Order: sequence, then C-alpha cells, then structure tokens
Amino acid sequence: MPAYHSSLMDPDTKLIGNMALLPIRSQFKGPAPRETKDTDIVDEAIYYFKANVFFKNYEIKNEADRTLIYITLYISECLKKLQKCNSKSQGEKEMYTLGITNFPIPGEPGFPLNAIYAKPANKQEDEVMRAYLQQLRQETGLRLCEKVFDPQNDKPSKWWTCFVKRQFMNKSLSGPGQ
Amino acid sequence: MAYHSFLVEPISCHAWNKDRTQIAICPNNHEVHIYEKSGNKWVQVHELKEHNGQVTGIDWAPDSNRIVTCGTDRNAYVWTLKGRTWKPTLVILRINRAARCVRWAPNEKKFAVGSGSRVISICYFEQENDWWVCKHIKKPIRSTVLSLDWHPNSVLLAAGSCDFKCRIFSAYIKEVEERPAPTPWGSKMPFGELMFESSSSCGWVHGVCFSANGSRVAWVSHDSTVCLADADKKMAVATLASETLPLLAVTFITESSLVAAGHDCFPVLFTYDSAAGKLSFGGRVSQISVLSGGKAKCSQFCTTGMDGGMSIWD
Amino acid sequence: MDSQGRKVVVCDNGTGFVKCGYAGSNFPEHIFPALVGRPIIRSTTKVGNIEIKDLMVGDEASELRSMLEVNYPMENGIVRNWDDMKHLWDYTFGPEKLNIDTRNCKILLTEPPMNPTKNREKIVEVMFETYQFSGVYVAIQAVLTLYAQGLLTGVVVDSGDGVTHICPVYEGFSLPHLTRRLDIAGRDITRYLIKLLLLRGYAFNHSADFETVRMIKEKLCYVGYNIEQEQKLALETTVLVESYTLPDGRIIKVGGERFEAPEALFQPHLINVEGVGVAELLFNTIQAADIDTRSEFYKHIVLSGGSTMYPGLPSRLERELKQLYLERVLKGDVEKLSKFKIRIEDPPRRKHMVFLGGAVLADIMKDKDNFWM
Amino acid sequence: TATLRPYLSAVRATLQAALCLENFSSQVVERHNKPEVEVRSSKELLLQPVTISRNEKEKVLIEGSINSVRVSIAVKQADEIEKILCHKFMRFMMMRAENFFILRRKPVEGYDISFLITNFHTEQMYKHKLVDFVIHFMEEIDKEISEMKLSVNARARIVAEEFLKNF
Amino acid sequence: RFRKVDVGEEVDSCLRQGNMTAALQAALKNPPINTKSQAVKDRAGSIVLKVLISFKANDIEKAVQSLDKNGVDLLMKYIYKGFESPSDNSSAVLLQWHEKALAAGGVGSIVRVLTARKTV
Amino acid sequence: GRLPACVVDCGTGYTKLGYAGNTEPQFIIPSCIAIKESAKVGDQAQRRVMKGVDDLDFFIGDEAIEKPTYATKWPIRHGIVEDWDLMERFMEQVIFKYLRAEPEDHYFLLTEPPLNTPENREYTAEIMFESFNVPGLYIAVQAVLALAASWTSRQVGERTLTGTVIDSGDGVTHVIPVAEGYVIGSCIKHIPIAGRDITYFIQQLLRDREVGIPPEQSLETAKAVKERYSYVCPDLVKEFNKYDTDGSKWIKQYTGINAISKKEFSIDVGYERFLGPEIFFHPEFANPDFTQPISEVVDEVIQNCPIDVRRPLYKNIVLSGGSTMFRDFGRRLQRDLKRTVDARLKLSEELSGGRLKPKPIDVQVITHHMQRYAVWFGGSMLASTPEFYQVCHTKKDYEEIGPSICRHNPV
Ligand SMILES: Nc1ncnc2c1ncn2[C@@H]1O[C@H](COP(=O)(O)OP(=O)(O)O)[C@@H](O)[C@H]1O
Ligand SMILES: Nc1ncnc2c1ncn2[C@@H]1O[C@H](COP(=O)(O)OP(=O)(O)O)[C@@H](O)[C@H]1O
Ligand SMILES: [Mg+2]
Ligand SMILES: [Mg+2]
Repeated sequence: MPAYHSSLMDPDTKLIGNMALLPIRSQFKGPAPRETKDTDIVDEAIYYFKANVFFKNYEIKNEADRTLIYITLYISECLKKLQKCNSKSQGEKEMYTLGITNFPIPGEPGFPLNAIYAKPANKQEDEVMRAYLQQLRQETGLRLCEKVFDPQNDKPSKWWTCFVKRQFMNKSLSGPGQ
Repeated sequence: MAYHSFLVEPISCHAWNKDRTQIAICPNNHEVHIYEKSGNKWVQVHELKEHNGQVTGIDWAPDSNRIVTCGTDRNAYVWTLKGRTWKPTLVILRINRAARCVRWAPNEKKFAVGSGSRVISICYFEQENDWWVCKHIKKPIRSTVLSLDWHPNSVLLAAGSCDFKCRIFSAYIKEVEERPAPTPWGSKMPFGELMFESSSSCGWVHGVCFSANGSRVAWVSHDSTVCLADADKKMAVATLASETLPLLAVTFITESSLVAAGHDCFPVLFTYDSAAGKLSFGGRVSQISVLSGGKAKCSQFCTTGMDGGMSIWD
Repeated sequence: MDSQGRKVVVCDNGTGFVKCGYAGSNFPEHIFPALVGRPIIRSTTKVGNIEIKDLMVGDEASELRSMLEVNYPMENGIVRNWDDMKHLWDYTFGPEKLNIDTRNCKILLTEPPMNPTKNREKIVEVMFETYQFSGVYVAIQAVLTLYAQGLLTGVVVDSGDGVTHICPVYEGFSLPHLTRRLDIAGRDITRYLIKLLLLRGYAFNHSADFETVRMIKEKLCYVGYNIEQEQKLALETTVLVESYTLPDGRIIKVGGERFEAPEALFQPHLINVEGVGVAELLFNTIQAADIDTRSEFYKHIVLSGGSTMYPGLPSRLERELKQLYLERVLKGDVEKLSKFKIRIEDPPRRKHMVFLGGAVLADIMKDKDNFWM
Repeated sequence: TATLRPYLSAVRATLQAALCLENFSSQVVERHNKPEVEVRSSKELLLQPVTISRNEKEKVLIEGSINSVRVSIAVKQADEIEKILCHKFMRFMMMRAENFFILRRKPVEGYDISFLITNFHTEQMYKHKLVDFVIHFMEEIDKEISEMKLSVNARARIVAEEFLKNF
Repeated sequence: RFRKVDVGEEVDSCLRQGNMTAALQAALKNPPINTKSQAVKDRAGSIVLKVLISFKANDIEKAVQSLDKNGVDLLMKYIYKGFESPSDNSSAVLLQWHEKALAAGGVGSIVRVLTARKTV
Repeated sequence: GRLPACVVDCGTGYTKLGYAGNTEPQFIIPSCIAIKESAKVGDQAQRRVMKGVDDLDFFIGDEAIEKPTYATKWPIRHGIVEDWDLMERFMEQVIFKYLRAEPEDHYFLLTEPPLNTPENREYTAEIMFESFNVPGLYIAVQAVLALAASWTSRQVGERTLTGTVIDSGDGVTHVIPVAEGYVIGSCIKHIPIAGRDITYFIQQLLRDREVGIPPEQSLETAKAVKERYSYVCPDLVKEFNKYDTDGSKWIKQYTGINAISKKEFSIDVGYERFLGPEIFFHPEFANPDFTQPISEVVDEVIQNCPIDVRRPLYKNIVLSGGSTMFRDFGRRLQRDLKRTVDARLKLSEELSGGRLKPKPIDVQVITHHMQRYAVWFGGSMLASTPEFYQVCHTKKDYEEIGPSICRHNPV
C-alpha cells in the first residue's frame, strides 16, 4: 500500500494522453515544456526508486502514476547497462545510445502492461508519445550518470548495482524479449 | 458395439434429442451438457447452468423439444429453447427432500418426478402463472422412488420403490385428459389408484419398464433378479434368479424379450415364454435407452455408466 | 406492465448481490456481485492482454478481481462508500445488463427494517436528483417475502449477506415492535471460515481472496442436523474431508470446517457476538407476541435470503424450535408434543425478493408510486 | 486350523458382492449426503451383515448399505508381546486415515481395524484394486508383525552387551 | 440448554441310512424364515452344521450339485451362520462347502444373502 | 509433591528447559537435532530408517550445531512440530540427559503455539503419557504466560491484568488481547512476519550484493548483523537519502571467520540495517500475501474487543519474544498507533460540531528485560503454584478417555 505514488499532479498541469505528460526539465527537446522548480517527475522516480522496488504491489492512484511506473522501468534498464561501464564517460555516451532506442510505446505490442495503458488513438498522440517517451529517456539517463558513478574511481557504485537484480513488481522493459 | 468417453467421472444420467443427433449428460456436477455429432467426435454446444446442486435425471421431450432436469437441488426446471438460449422454467415441486428421477409422458403434456420424500410428483403447466404445478401420489409409497416408466396410455405410471416392491399408479390428471381408455391392469382408475404391487419382499428395485404393449412390465432388483409381470395373465409375476451381480437398468427390446445392465458392466439379455411364463437368460452400467425403434422392436440402444462414457450396440 | 407501455424494475440493492428483473418475472434476469474496484499491479500475477478499465464494476470486477482492489459500497445495509454506490447503479441501468437506460420506467427499492433514516433518505434523493426517475417506491423488505410466497400471516426470517432480520406479520398487519436483528450474516460466516482454514494452514488475505472463500462456502458448507452426530462422524471417519481447487490450482482440502463454520448462526458465541442463535431469537420473538397470534406463527415460519440455503438448515431450525417448545411451553411433557403443529416454509426458490406481487398486483397504473415528487 | 488360500478366497468373493454401491441423498435431512452404514438413520437401506471366519480369533465382518460398505478385521494375536505391537501398528497407520482414504479413524469395538468404503471411492478409484488392498492387508499383517518381534529381540540383545561389556 | 433434549425421532434316519445326501435334501425342509421366532433359528442351524461336518470330500461336490438353485441359496444362508461362532475346527469344513457352493451359485447367490430381509 | 515440575518450552528457534520455581531458564538451546548421516546408504530402498541401536547416535542443542559429521534438522516450523520422529528423539534427550528428570515422577508444563492444530495436541499428549508415562501434563497458552511474567515483574500499582501482548518470536507473530485475566479468543491475530523471515530477507539481500560470504556461513552472518546492527528507522526513504549522502559512516563493517580455512572475511553492512525490522511495517517486502503494517494489525484487535476494555488495552501493550528487541521498535509502533487513534477521534469531534472533546486515548508500548524468556518464566511462576497441580490432567484421565483429553483449546 504505502508505496510512493506520484506527487506532482496539480490539476493546473496539462494532462495530454493516457499518462501525465509532465514538464521534463532537460536540454533535450520534446513536446513537454521546462519545469523551473527543483523537483520533477524524473527526479521523483529517481528519488523514490530505492524504496519503490521493494513494494510488491502498486495501485494507479492517478494518471501520473502511469508515467512514474514507466520511468522506474527505464531507470532499471539504465542500471542493467551502466553496471558494465568501465568509467563515467562511457556511462554517459553509452547511456545516450540507450535513450534513442525504439522502446515499445505502451500501446505497442510487447510492452509489458498493455492491460493498463490505453492505445494511443492517432498520430497526434502516437507521434507525441514517440517524442515524449524519448524525452523522458534522454533526460533520465543523464541524471543517473552523475550519481551512480561515485567520484573516487568511476566504478559503478556497489550500492546501486545491488538493485540490478530487482525489478519493479517483476516487470521488465525488455518485454517478451529485446 | 462402439464406445466413447465424455468424462472421467460418472455420467449420472443421459437423454437424447428426437433425431438422436444430440445428447444431454450431466458431468457429475450441478449442470447438464449437450453434445452434437460433429463428425465421429462429439462437440459441446450448450451448457445449462441454473441448478444449485448435482442433477440426477433428464428427459428430452421428443416432439416438444424441451428438457426436464431434477436433482438433489430439489428444484426441477423445464427448459425451453427460447431462440439461441435454453431458458429454464420454475416448477412448484412441493417436495421437502432430494429429487431422484424424472420422465416425460408419451403425450408430453405431463411429467413426473420421483423423490426421497416418499412421493411421486406429477406435473402439468399452468397457463396463467408461468410455472408447472404438481399433484402427489403419496399413499402406499413408503421409501424413496428410484425409477419411473410411463404406460403407453400416458396415465399409468410404474414406479420402482426402494421398498422392495414395484407399483403401478394411475396418474390421471383430469385437467389434462379425458378419462383414460380401459386397460387390462384394471378399468377402475381415479388419480392415485394402486394398480399392481410385487409379491416379493427383498432387494431394492432399481429399474422398471413397460413393454410397448402395456400388458407386460418387467423390473430389475438388487437381489440379482429380473421379474416380468403379465396383465394378459392375471397379473402373474415370474422371476429369474441369476448368478450375476445386481442389475441397475432394464428396458424392453421386443414384446417378448428384454435387456438389462448393471454392476457386471456388460449387457445381458432375457426372453419371456408366453406359454409357461418362464424367463430365460441369454447373456453376453446404470442406464439403458433404446435409440431406434422403441420398445416395439429395438435395433440400437445406449448405455452410460459411472465408469464413464457411453456405448452403442446392435 | 403499464398501460402506458412503461416497464418496471426491481433492484434488491443487496449488500452482497444486486439482483434485477422486470415486473412480473418469476426470475431475476441478472444476478451480479456489488464489487467495485480499481486496477492494481501485483507481482504474483502475469499482467494479461485483457483491458482493465479505470473502474471495473459488477460481474466484470468479480472475474477480473485478480487485477483489482475491490470495494463493497454497501456494508451491513448502510451505504459506506456513496461514490461507488452511485457507480454501481450507473452500471446497472447503463447499456450493459438491465438496459432500461431511462428515467421513464419505474423502480422498486427494498430497504431493511430498522435502517438508519439517513441511509433511506439519500437513496430517495439520488433516485430523483440523479436518475430523475419517473416512479419510485421503497418497500418493507419483510413484506415482499410474503407477497412472493402468497401469504398474509407468518414470521419472516431473512438472513442476507449483511444482517439477519426476523419480522412477524399477522394477517397483513405490521407488528414493528416484534422486529429483531441478529448481526450474523453471510459475510461474517465467510470471515470465520477464513480463520478456520488458517488453522489448517491455508492463508487467504487479499480482497480478491474473499470471493474465493465465498465460493468455497457456497459449495462445501452445510449446517449440522444433530451437531453431536457431525462431531462423531468427523472424529470417527474421514468422509467429511473433501477437495477444492483454488484459482492457482492448489488442491486444498477442507474437513469439519464444512459444518463448524455455518454453525455460528445457531451459536453466536463462536464468533464474538453475544446473544442467542437464530432459532432462539426466533422463538423469543414469537413468545413476545400477543398470546393468540403465536398459534399461527409456529405454522408459518418463512425463510428468505441466500444465507438460508445451507443444506439442512430448515431441518436444523425445526429441531431447535420443537425442542424449545418442549422445554419451555410443554415443560418437558414430551408425549404431548405430537400436538405441536409447526411448519417451515422453505421453498427451494429462495432469492425471495421476486417482484410479481409488489408491482403488477399493486399497480398497472396508479397514484401509489411516489412520482417525480 | 483353516488354511490361508481357501479362507482368503471366501472373503474376496463376499466383498465383491457387497461392493455394489450407488449415490444416495439422504431421506431424513433436507439434502445431506452421508454413508448409511455410519449414520444408520434409515433401516431399509441396510444389508444383512455377514461374518467370514478362519477360526475363533481371525474373522472379517462385511456390512453393507446402498451407498457404503464397512469392513472390519481381527488378526491372530499369537502372544502377549504381539498384542502391543499390533495395536500400535494400527494406530500409526490409522493416524493417516486421510491418506488411506478408505480407512476409519477408529476401529469397531472388538475389531482391530475397519475400512469404510463409500460410493465416491468406488466411483473415483478402481474397485478391484481396493479389494486387492484389503486382501493384501491380510496376506501381510502377520508377517509385518513378526518382523518387528525379531527386531525387538535384536535391540535388547545389543543393549545388553552395551551395558555388560564395560565391566 | 434446549438443544440437549433430542426430538425428531428324521435327519438321523437318513444319515445312518448311508446315502446321507438324502439327509441334507431333508435338512432344507425346516426353514424358520417367515416366522418371528428366535429360539427356533438357533435350533435350525444346529440341525444342519451337524450334517455339514459329516461329509467326506469325495461327496461334497455332488452334495452341492444335487441341489436346485433355491437349494444353493438356502445352503449359503446356513454357511454364513456357522461363521458367526465357529466350532473348534469346523471353519475348516464350512470354508470347504463355501468353495463348492459358490462355484454353483456364483456371487449372485451371495447377494440374495446380503439382501435377505428374513432369514434362517 | 516434593520434586519440582519441569517446564519445557519449545519454539521454532530455541527451546527453554528447567524445573519450575527457578527464576530463569536453566538451559536455552537452539531447537536443532543433528542425526547421523550416510553416503547414500539410505536411498529409494529406505529413507532415513535405522536398525539395531543406530538411531541413538545423535545430539541436540549446541552439542548439535557444530558437529561436522551429522545432518542438522530443525523439527519445528512456524511454531508447529512438523516431524514427530525427530521431535520425540529430541524430547527423550531433553528429559534423560539435559533435565535428568525421571518422567514418571515429575509433572510437565508444555507450551501451545496459539495456531497449532488439535491433532498436534493429541500427538504431544501421546508422547508424554503413552511414551514416557508422565503423571500429568498441562498445555499452556504462551501469550498468557508472557503477561504473567510482566505482571509479577512490574510495579504492584499497575499490575493491571489487562493488556495486549505482541509475541514476535521466530516462526509467527501473535497479537493477543487479555482483559482482566481472560483471553478474548475471538480477537487473536497471527502475522506471518517473524525472526526467520527477517533473517532470510537479510540473507538474500546480502547474497545479491556481497558475494564472498561462504555458503556454509551465510546464515550465521545474516543472524549476526540482524542482532548486532539492525534498527527500526524513522522514515524509510529519508534513510536511503542519508545512506547515500553519508555513506562514509552509516555503512558498517562486519568481520567473519571462515569455518573451514580459518581465514577472515569482511563484508560492508549497509541497507541491511533498516530493511528487515521494517518488514514488520511493510510485510509485503517479504511475503507475497500479507500487507497490513503491524501498527495497523494491532489496532484492529482492540477495535474488535468489547467497548469497555478498548482504552485500557491501549494503555498497556506488552512486547514479548526476541524479535521485539529491535532498536526503536516500541517507539515507532507507539507513534503509528497514536497517530491513528487521535485521528479517529478527530472524526467524532466533527460529527458532533466540536460540541464535546473526547478524552484522548494514551497508548503505551512496554519493553521489559524478561523478553528473551518471558514465556518460560511465566510458566515457572504458574507451575510453582499448588493450583497448577490440579489444572493438569492426571495420567488416569488419559487412560479412561483417549488422548482426546487435549482436543480442547481456548480459541
Ligand atoms: N447455495 C448457497 N449456499 C450457501 N450460501 C450461499 C448460497 N448462495 C448464496 N449464498 C450466500 O448468501 C449471501 C448472499 O445472499 P443475498 O440474499 O444475495 O444477500 P443480499 O441480498 O443481502 O446481498 C452470500 O454470502 C453468499 O455467499
Ligand atoms: N538483539 C536482537 N535483536 C533482535 N532480535 C533478536 C536479538 N537477539 C535475538 N533475536 C531474535 O530472537 C530469537 C530468539 O528466539 P525466540 O524468538 O525468543 O524464541 P522462539 O524460538 O520461541 O520464537 C532469535 O531467533 C532472533 O530471531
Ligand atoms: Mg438481501
Ligand atoms: Mg517462540
């Protein structure tokens, strides 16, 4: 029950799509605008991550949770790659190489939660989903690079690598297969 | 002969469509399933779910094309094919204990349900309130009724009691029939008149059947006897003692020959001598029904057993 | 039906099952549980391709419950989640199931007796403020039994999912002060069965699990006729043990719990409730009635509601009344008891809120229905 | 006195005639279904109980009904030590009457062990293999008893040396 | 409280004549079956088990075969009576009659012993 | 009688032996038995079945934790005895070796875990009367004894005889309310979270992160860090932020000794410290199918109890069994309950327009030094009394009835 559900869904925020489109703070480009406060949905998924993955049950309390559960899965996919990185510099570029990969968009088959996400009905949502979900990934990767690699030796830090074995309710963004 | 298994567990009772192209069987549960002859194999087509307990009797009214089912649920329902769905109908059975057996009468206007309540309930349809209403044959019954068979007159009802005795009653419902035609079992017949009663005193009676000429009944008894009783004689019974296990089901197959099945799990055959009244055994689980030709001259029959499945014969 | 061609519907609003049909039908057309619920991700389950709406309701929420956090909007006869309650009716009359979909057709409501007055009044509000119904009536839940049974005198025993009631009616007069409640109903028997299986080492704890032990209850449980005979047959022999298959296919086995759970209706002290069992609460009610009326209540006990379906309950109930009458009226003059004519109406049809008497015999067209006002 | 092979053959045939069960919803309770041999509430559903006996000590009682049959056995207690071994053998077996599905949790008074076979078993399990089990039980039980007697000697014979040798 | 108080409830002349098969054919003439009597049922058995023990094994085959079908069914009811309280060794002989009788009567002759509502 | 009665308390982690009237258990030993082993001489022909006197070569307790040449078995699981063959061998050596008692001349008090099935009460009685010829046995409810240990220890001004006891030993946690000396049996709840599953969770959580732990000793080190370093934290996600930012110092080091090589090994100890104890507050971390925090299970108990006793029960919650010893475990449960209870009263204020303010419920959670053996010490203070000798079943009663004299239980 008391898993950390998404905090940011102030009704004044635009709510495009089957998920909270949210103002991803980044120097990348996309449909979502720029948040100015110090807290943001990618920072929220990062912040709550270590707790969230232990909770074996999780409701959708509001539309922003169907965002947060996807950000969490991609964060796990970051660790599934950065753990191999030989140094932080590789940990950045070999993360960008992940962000621009053709992840199954929730309405596409092979996405793990097709029961929970409605299909995007038209190009002006589908193409928005392609341009939003990349903007999530492109940013989400660059934030983990700064804090998975502890600064003494550009080792991928052990404490983070512990979580490599753990998956949010045992769902995988590899889908039925990569 | 041929064999097929519908299920692992007992097929407690079966019925057939008019043209035999479908069967109804109960998969040892609170339902009845209907199968169609889609090739050699059987395909399930419909599923009647409404009962709240194990069903124990079915009959599928040939011309009316409507199914009656009863069971431990006490409820009985007559099912109308209301388009592509069988819909049930209430029967105000007053019985306070489990129902055990059901058969339609040849005119398909009435049916009767046996039960552990020590009664037979005869039923007919009220048009004004959409339910079937009952009258009880009740007086000399003193134990559960195990099997029913209807005389060709649709009035006389032979009934196998778990009372070591086989009885014939006139189920004459005056609301449904003119006063019945005279019959060798006796001209005097109001509702519930006791037409006949077996001489013996031992062994439960599992099955009874009327020949296609109503003058001969035969019944089949847990003391490993088959008896036949003749109304062209003065109701004279004759009994064959046999070295088989108990027999559970019987039906005529000609006017003077008879067929039974039981815990030996194989069919057996009897003949009736019109002169001496002696039966004889010809030899070879839980029901027999003639498929083609009726009791006048059987040419196929079907048997279903607790061991599962049905067999068809020659 | 109405001379205007309007149809009329009955909703039992049951605490566990909504039950719906048109006036004059001998059957409900739709029986479905009152569950309302939201999708929840669970580690122990593969998420399917089956689409889950952001609010499943009714029968769908029961079959797909494995993905759902489910609520009952109704508890012990009082609405405890009014929003899910609205959504349950909005499903009942929508295109799905009983598609009247309109204001124009009439609805009958059934309220338990001794019901907190605001509960009644909010229903009468939303029926006219939201569906804007053209015709509504709230009927005494107890009298509907006798209308369906076709009687005018008798004592109605009405054990639903939420609460058990006893209500005498004598030749159509309501005797209110002889009403009684017993707070034992199908829900408490279920929770008590959970505890009994917990001793046998099966854990059930999810809201989705409550429906499963209900399906166990409905199929294996029964009420002991002579509770000493059940205990000896459990102790001496194995035949009471029987299997069941859970959703995941665990072949669990249940034994004397089949009768130890339903017995709580006659022994409230097995649950925390302090009182008397249904038979003795029924007997004290008759004994409180005015002296000449008792002679008829003993002959017209009438049973209603699904928790009265347990095999043998009429037989068990009749035994306790005969023994109570022997002990406390005949004062042990055993042989006199052959004179005690007692009878229980226990008709096998016993979702006993059918509508024929309450609608069509009450109005084809009349000033009785409350109307927009 | 009576030899084994004729006595066992008689018990088999009798039990084969008694195992002719059918399902039966009870008459005296609204829809309970229960084995008539145990509850005995109806008394025209009961078969005549018959005993087969090898001698005055060893015998079998066969006791049937339209829906259930009970079989109870007594075995030759050939000496005092064997009474104790036999009784405890039954108890540890009877303690699993939920796995020996045909076995009562208590014997009949004056009988050593007793099986209750219901119609559900004869519908769900192969009849001729249940009877073979009951026969096999009698073919072995006095071998299984004697083998414990041989071992109980051996245990004491070791315990004696383990004490005496250290003097 | 309340729920406690339950409511709801000549042969010797044929034997010593040598053709002792004629005695057994005579021993079946005295069935007490229909009667309500109980001391007679204790007499009826003793008059037959005395006969059963007399036979040589050279004869016990024909002594069954010479019976009619009722005779075998009649005999089986006497067999299942001696087993209820054996003599010191007579079980050795009843089990030998049983072998022959069951060969002639089949298991059907047992079933109408189990279902016999009135008995010798 | 002259000779004192034995009190034998058996749990799934430990067993606790001694004669009654002593102030303290005379043996605390692990509940383990090390049976003899073979190079597959036991096989499909026969499994673990002995001959001659080969069965008596075994040991129990600490004499069985460290013997090389024996297979360690743990007969008691979830408090319930699972394999009575090993348990009976365990009982024999308790009596005839550790206690030195002659069973034929001492009364036994022996403990029931409130979940156990009646069959197990038959079999345990069959042991003492029919295997050992005990003159009399009594089967005591563990929770009531734990309350009596508090009662005699605590000040006479507050010997309330009323309280809820939380008994998180190994196996399963019981939450049980007692009002004025009577168990309210209807309200008892069982929570599956217990010392074993906290150990297992820590064991997995290490084995994923900290490989280098030798497989023979993973369990020992998991127990050590649980006992020595673990604590209930103030806010789950706020610890994870503190452990990230101050990872120089909240992280700790454990040094173990290799049992085989006698080389040392070291592990970094980290998130293990506050995960674990918080499994009581988030049971879904360890079990698929339990989810109510212990701080909300205990509320449901009191709210099912009769209305008069509810407030007193909040005033006196007693902590029992070893797992309840965790740092701050009392502080947090009291905070969660207090935050629940006074919010519940905030509703009934508004439904009455603030017209009357209810006297707020104070909640107390009480820790006391007996916690490691309060069940036995309660048992000893019971079995001392002359009353105890009449509550027990005399052996003749086991003769006249069957073992069924122990079918009954107070639930
Ligand atoms: N055949 C049955 N046997 C036992 N219990 C049943 C049976 N059918 C329904 N129930 C129980 O009855 C309760 C529902 O009865 P119902 O009359 O619909 O209550 P309500 O109308 O108040 O919702 C549930 O607890 C259900 O499990
Ligand atoms: N310092 C400690 N902190 C937390 N738990 C402890 C500590 N020491 C021991 N324990 C727990 O106490 C348990 C001791 O057994 P206990 O639970 O008292 O008896 P039982 O075996 O009957 O449950 C150990 O298994 C361990 O789980
Ligand atoms: Mg209701
Ligand atoms: Mg403990």
